[PDB]
Amino acid sequence: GMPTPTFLVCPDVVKFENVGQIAVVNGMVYLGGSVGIDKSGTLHKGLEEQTRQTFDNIRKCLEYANSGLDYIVSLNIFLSTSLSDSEEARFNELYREVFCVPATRPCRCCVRAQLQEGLLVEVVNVVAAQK
Amino acid sequence: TPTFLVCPDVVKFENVGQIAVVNGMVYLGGSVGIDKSGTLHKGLEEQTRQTFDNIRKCLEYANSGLDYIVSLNIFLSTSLSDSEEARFNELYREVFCVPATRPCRCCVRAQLQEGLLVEVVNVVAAQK
Amino acid sequence: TPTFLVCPDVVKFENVGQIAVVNGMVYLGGSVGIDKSGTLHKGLEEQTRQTFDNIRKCLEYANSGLDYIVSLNIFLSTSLSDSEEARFNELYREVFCVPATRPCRCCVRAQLQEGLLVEVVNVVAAQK
Repeated sequence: GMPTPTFLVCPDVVKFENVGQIAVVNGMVYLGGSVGIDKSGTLHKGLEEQTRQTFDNIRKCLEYANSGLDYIVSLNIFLSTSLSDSEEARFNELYREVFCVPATRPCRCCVRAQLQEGLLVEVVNVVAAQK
Repeated sequence: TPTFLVCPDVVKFENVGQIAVVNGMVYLGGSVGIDKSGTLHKGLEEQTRQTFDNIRKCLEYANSGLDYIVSLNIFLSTSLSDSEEARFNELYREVFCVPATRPCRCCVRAQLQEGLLVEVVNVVAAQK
Repeated sequence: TPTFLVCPDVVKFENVGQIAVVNGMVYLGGSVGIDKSGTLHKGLEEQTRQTFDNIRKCLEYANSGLDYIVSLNIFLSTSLSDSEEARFNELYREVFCVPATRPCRCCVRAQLQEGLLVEVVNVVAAQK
């Protein structure tokens, strides 16, 4: 028999009806899309606060799933098509505060897309190893 | 070297590997609302149902299934209205009807190839 | 923690892990038509060829190769015409010239960073 994937919900991170928050399979963790919404369901104001909240959500989910930010292998970034050059640059400044070791930064891509209402940034396809 | 499969009952695109099996995991190429004969169905409803039928058949051909999907990505056409996006999600919940085991997902708008209203990509699933 | 590698013959971007190896699988950061010196090539063909050359070099550096790719995603610039997208796919079939082993693929238009006509992301490959 083969092992089942397991689906988890970190109680300190917002959970969306249509979206698996965390999946674990064969020592690997996958996350559903993460956005700058706190546990109370409040979307934070501006690129910076949405970015900080997004990576806080990711950190909490990964640690809940026996992983962590330093175990992320790959992730994708969707920035809103509405963002200015300064907002995109600020995102990357904040990104480097989350992943502070240049040598071990995870695989990344980043493109502009039309996100759901109010969203300035979304981080998707987070793949991480378990501890 | 990775094993590539083609389910005979699902459309196969020239440039696109349909199914890959690697170390008990199944990966799929992009899926759209085109049936076995190569006919693109009209409208979001029919395209959505056909897309997930394609995914289901591909996964079952590799002894996986919808219930063993860990993650997927959705691209909806930029042309879709809010009500169309809402309708997509209603249909999505009819495919994944067990709330607790819904796969990781993300959903954004994109400029898709001609005629396409929805595309589901990066489907990753475990073998049963 | 997972092993991150840098192939010294391929450009590395400040914010971007170039190569990650985990449990006999290789993941790549986004690849674009920029050479080792950091020069973005002019035109779709040269950017396309450079992008897949970068991918080839990274995979071979990580005990893998183009023939071990399981899945990848393509983002083409929204500025590209239909004829240019067709040209990209011709070039794609030159690189992946064995039809049966072409990796899982999806391809959509997106607004890429300055100057970029094509970007290949989410490359996942098995190790030898």
